[PDB]
Amino acid sequence: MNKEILAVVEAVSNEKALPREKIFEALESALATATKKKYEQEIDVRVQIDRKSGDFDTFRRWLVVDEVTQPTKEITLEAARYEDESLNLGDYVEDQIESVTFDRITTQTAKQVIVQKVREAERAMVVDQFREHEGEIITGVVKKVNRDNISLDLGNNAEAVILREDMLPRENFRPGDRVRGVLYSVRPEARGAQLFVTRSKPEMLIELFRIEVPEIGEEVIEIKAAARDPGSRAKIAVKTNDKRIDPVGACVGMRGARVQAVSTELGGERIDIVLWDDNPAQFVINAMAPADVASIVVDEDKHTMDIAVEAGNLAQAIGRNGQNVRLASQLSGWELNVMTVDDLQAKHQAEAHAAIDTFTKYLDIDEDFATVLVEEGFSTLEELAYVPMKELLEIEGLDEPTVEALRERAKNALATIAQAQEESLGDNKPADDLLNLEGVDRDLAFKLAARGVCTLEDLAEQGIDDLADIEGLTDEKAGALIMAARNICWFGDEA
Amino acid sequence: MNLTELKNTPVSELITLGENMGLENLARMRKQDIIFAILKQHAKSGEDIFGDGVLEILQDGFGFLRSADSSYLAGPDDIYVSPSQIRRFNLRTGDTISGKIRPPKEGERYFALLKVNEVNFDKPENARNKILFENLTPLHANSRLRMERGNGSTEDLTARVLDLASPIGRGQRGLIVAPPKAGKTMLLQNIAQSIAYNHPDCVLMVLLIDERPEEVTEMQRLVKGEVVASTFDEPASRHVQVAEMVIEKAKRLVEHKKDVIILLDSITRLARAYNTVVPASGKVLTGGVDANALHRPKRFFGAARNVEEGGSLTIIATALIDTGSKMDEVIYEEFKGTGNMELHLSRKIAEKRVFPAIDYNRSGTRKEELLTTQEELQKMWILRKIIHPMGEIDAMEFLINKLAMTKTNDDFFEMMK
Amino acid sequence: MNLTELKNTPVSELITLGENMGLENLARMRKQDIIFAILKQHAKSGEDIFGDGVLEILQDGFGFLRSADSSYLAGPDDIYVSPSQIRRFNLRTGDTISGKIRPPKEGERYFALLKVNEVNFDKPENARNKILFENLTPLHANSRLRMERGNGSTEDLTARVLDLASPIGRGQRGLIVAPPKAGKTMLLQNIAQSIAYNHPDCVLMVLLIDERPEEVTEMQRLVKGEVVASTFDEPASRHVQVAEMVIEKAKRLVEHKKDVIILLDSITRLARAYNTVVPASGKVLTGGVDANALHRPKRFFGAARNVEEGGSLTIIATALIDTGSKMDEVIYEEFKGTGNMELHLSRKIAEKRVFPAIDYNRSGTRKEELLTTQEELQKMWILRKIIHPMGEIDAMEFLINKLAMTKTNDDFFEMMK
Amino acid sequence: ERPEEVTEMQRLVKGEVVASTFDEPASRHVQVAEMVIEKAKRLVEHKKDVIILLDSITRLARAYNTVVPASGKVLTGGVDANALHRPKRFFGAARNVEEGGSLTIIATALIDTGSKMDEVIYEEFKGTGNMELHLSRKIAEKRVFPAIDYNRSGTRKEELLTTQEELQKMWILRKIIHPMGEIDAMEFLINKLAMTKTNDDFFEMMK
RNA sequence: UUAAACCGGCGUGUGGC
Ligand SMILES: Nc1ncnc2c1ncn2[C@@H]1O[C@H](COP(=O)(O)OP(=O)(O)O)[C@@H](O)[C@H]1O
Ligand SMILES: Nc1ncnc2c1ncn2[C@@H]1O[C@H](COP(=O)(O)OP(=O)(O)O)[C@@H](O)[C@H]1O
Ligand code: BEF
Ligand code: BEF
Ligand SMILES: [Mg+2]
Ligand SMILES: [Mg+2]
Repeated sequence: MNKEILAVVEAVSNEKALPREKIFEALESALATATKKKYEQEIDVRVQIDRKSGDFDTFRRWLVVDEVTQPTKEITLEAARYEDESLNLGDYVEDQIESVTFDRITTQTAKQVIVQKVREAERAMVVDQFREHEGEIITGVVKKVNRDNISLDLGNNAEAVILREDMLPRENFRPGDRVRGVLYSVRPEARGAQLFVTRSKPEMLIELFRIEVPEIGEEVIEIKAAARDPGSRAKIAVKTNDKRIDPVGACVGMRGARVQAVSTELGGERIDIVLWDDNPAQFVINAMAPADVASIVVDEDKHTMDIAVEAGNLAQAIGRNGQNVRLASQLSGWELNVMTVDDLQAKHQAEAHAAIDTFTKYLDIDEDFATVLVEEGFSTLEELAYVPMKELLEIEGLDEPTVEALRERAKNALATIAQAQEESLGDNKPADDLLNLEGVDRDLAFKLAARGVCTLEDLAEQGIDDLADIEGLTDEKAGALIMAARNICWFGDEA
Repeated sequence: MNLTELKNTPVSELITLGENMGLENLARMRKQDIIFAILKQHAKSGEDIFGDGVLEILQDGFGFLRSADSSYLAGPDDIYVSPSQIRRFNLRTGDTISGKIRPPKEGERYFALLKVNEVNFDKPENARNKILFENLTPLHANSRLRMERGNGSTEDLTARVLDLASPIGRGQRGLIVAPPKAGKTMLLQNIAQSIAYNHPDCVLMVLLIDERPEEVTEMQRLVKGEVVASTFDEPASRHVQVAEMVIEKAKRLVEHKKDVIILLDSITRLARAYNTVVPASGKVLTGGVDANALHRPKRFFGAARNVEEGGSLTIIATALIDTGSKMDEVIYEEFKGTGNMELHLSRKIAEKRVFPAIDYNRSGTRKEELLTTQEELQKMWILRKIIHPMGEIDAMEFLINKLAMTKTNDDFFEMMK
Repeated sequence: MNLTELKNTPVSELITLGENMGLENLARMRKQDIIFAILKQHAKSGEDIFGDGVLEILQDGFGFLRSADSSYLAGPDDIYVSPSQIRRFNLRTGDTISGKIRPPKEGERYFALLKVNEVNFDKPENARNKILFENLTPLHANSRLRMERGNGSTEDLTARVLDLASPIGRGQRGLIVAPPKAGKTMLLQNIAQSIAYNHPDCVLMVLLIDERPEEVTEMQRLVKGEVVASTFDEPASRHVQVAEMVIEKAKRLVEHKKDVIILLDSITRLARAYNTVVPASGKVLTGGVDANALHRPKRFFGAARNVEEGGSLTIIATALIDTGSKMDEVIYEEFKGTGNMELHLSRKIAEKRVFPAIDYNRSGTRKEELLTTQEELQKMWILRKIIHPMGEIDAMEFLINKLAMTKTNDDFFEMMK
Repeated sequence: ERPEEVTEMQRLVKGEVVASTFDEPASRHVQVAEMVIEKAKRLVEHKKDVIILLDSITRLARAYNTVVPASGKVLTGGVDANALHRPKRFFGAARNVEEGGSLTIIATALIDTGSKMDEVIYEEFKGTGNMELHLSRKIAEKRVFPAIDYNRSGTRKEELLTTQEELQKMWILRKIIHPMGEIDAMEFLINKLAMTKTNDDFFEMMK
């Protein structure tokens, strides 16, 4: 009985891969799978065999969920009054006590679960044998390639995987080749694959430089940041502590030798080596090289930067897929804006004195007084709603009617910003062809237009799933609505 | 109702109360079994019972409410405590909990505590937001606990002598080193009585480990306060159980800013039990004690401390010598260096029918200046100066004669003049 | 941020900071467990934490960054150190390392140190290219470390007497041979205070092994510097752990050319722990000590030395006598011949309330001419000549009276005139 | 052993290096073992000397115990009855011949494995081999290399293994090594032999 | 690569129509 189980746990060879605790939790799982066979009711049964003290005592798990199928494992979110459970989740019961003891199929289940557990322990062992180099360049041959991941071998049954996002979009693979990446994530208690190598994640380049550049590794050239686009283009900003060190010609090497070697090892990946500055403005200026910007407008709160290159170099400054900009938007992590070409592309002197249509009636008790003042800016219209009288003296002739007209125009500015906001938040536009549909009130039209369709033709070409999670309709009324839409648009044969 | 409310009274009232409840012959089963059956019937009357007890936590996570009169041991009236209470309040070991309990349905074990109504004689809100015991800041004995009774009995001297030999205060760690047949029993008896009579503010918790049941009955119904004991009727398992349980109760009561006096006799039998219940490390020490056999005894001994925030824990554990073997003496040694308060008793003078025979020479207290006023400290220094150069018998007969010739201790100072 | 930055302050600020972090009830768990949860939340905010600690190397090759306030012991905030750092820099035991740490993902254990930013308060380049400790050239005490305070306190004499009995300097190996109840505690207290006040250049590292927790709390918040201790709350395993860890920290700090004072009390309990944690060789010595039980204690004792290149390690380990048994005395014997600096304290005079009772006769220093100037050495020789022919009580009362009648030591020389 | 160990052994030493790591089950283990032992037998038959440095013999014994038929009974430690016959044959294949050639095997025994069966092997192998050499791990953990057990090492009929006066001097040297402790003998060994260059130079320095 | 479902040959003798 229990003495036999004690003898087994004393006689297990891998007491170190599986000590007493893992052995009796494995027997917990084994008795659970055995109770799955004892009763046709599929119930999870923890049994806490209490290896050291005594023997098993069967329990019953409630598996708290609103459902009722297999009621041996069904409890709603709050059914915890009886037995003084008083627990929403995790409250489990001990209803059936001393179920069928060990028999031959119980021993079969225990045998198979303990051998697969020894296998899992060996998987933890190979995890330990592949670890200690997490974040270092490693050699490895591949075994199989798939659409979502690839398997890799190093020797000594060292198995790892490289996911789809960890690979380059165009890096062709074939079994037997010796590919290299960096070991980034480890899961010592996973179920399938254990070790994870990558080739597209940014910090890889760092250790690449850490194995290429003799400067880095001793921290004379501290690597600040790096943004990447897998196999396509990677930018990097670095900082040096010494003053006689030139990161443009030391990290690059001799006429493009170090960065070229790193790119050729990466498999043809463009690298842009940029110096990091402690100012985000100059940093984004230097980041988009090769490019030149004479128009800088930085906003701290909006996290935006108006960095507009000169007219003519756009096709090179933005580049394909906006890479030189996109990587920049990943280097600092901010948003940018490049729209103008010819009409006052300075974007600072332009918006400083382009207000001839806004201030038509601001100091308009008598327009023949003075133009609007740009020294304060008059370019916010909302934070300008209240300015102290410390700077409200320089405008000569600020009578009381003038400040009352100022307050009236500030009320007008509040009205116009509220109008612009309500036109800006209204990116649904439920038109009359969307409201007149039977069973679609104003709110349902709001939601339906917020789903992504704003017309009536494209309504008939979305299914129940495409409408699902709607606010105010069930799936059957959903099907009826989309059927009526298809009848009006497709089955009716009307135009 | 409360179990202790049915426990203060003998089995006779329990029998007639069960006859009132209309059950099977009660006198046949045990009196605590009588209480179990009686509470079962009381719950059958359609009312929620109100129970109380100190918490004992097993490996599974639930708890048991051990009662005071059951010597903090396993009983049929040990209230089951669902883990949900340990999830909400996280009541640790020794927390005196009182609340509503329900009868055990069939196939169950004991009564289950539904909702706590009293946590350590305080609101349950203080239970969750509270500073812990091993988390405190230990200090020395600041407040002095006087021992003399004040009416001049013959064994009142047995308290005065302490106040004349080495003072005792809150948070101290006291040892009583004495051979068998020396006078420890009556000593701790009058010590407890004097602490209770002169200082009824502190919580008297007398402890007894592995003695005669007649001694347990003499101790329980003679002194003020709770008297939990475990005689030789219980093995080392129940010994260590009751020991850790009373020590955790004291820890919780000090956490609640209260003073706890723990008079234990003896510490050597506790150490023997501990050495009995430790895993073997493949080696033995001098005397026959395991290596790690002292860790848990040392923890239990050093649980006593004086706190900055509130409360104190002062233990007086008696050490036993002259046992013939080494291991016990070894314990004594391992215990002289951890306690900051020694008190040594004489058997060579006790055989002469000379009581009380306290070793005035090797008695002492560390930081004893915080245990007594200035000029009284000067006078005690001069008195020990007088006691030193004379022989052992000389000092002891001088002590007993001139203190029985006195009534109180300050009267003794004013008579030595 | 830094763990010690959250550790200098009590549990109350930690509780309110965790409430700022918006977590479960913090007061329920331990305060160091509070710090663990708080650092976990701080890492959840998306920032790299900056941690520091001294390195402990296990058999597997990785390391633990034990913190100073945790008494160099196992804790939930012990930063894991991947073996790759031991492959790059090969940081040995005791190297104070500060750097960037990340939170533990689930199924992991503790925080992992990513990149080191500070190695022993120096650049990491000095860590790889450096001369080792056991590779140094040991020498004698060249520079003298004066002990007198300079304002004339009553226990200031307790320092002056040393400067009058036997000087103390950098790289010395000092022993304090004293029985229990003699005055070692206050002695090492004022010794540390005088070293800190008069010589704030050296690194004061006071050590405490197996004492009262109240003593640990009195020592930690009274003296200048780090106070790591291990009371009886920890078994011989954690005792030897903290001992080897502080000794390796001192080794590394001397390797970095810095002076380390290690005031340890007591060495006898350390030797007992060592004898407890040694494999049995099938034989016992006189007193009950294993054969190889002295090798590692002797290593720990002889780790102290004066270096030609830079830094010093001066240990003052207190020896305990009058314990009744032999083995402790045996330790003392095995320790008189290895240390080159003896200092003996008197209990027979301490019982007379005569403090401080230092044995002026058997105190001495080897190569003491390098510890004091020429004419001061002549005057000390003549003073010991005067002290010799008179009795013990005579010398001691002359010492205490005529030094309390003085304020400083050179003033004492100019008064003896 | 580890495949890295096999690669380090093959291309470091002079001669043929045949090995079978854990990549092969007990079948291929016993195959390569019997095959190299029969090659050595034939080479000694052709009057040639063959040194067989094997590590370890305990894993070979485990494989043998794995590939023996069950006799319905087990011994102390978990080893079959006839599980030792073929290992004993493989071990005793080594011998010195009157006619020509020699076969000298140095098989490493493994102890401190926690269980009994391996130790059992060791026991069944102390009595069959006429040459013992014991190594110390309690001294190896002290970073004290090489930690050979000078006490329990020995050779049967060792007078045929060394000249007369060198034998006298080795007897006196072991006499000197005996009465001192283990650590004493080992540190004396390592220090005074690293302080020397060759062995006869060591004899002439002990003088 | 992953998930779900399913998975009388021969002779002999006897008797009957
Ligand atoms: N204060 C006292 N006055 C008178 N007799 C005493 C006193 N203390 C002890 N005794 C004597 O000691 C005996 C009991 O000693 P006991 O307490 O059993 O010592 P121990 O605890 O060392 O065995 C009694 O018979 C009693 O006469
Ligand atoms: N210089 C002094 N002045 C006043 N009291 C002292 C002095 N030195 C020692 N003492 C007394 O002696 C005791 C010494 O205690 P402690 O330092 O613990 O001794 P030990 O270190 O030998 O255990 C203290 O309680 C203190 O009251
Ligand atoms: F006889 Be005593 F109580 F040890
Ligand atoms: F500090 Be005492 F000497 F125990
Ligand atoms: Mg008694
Ligand atoms: Mg002391």
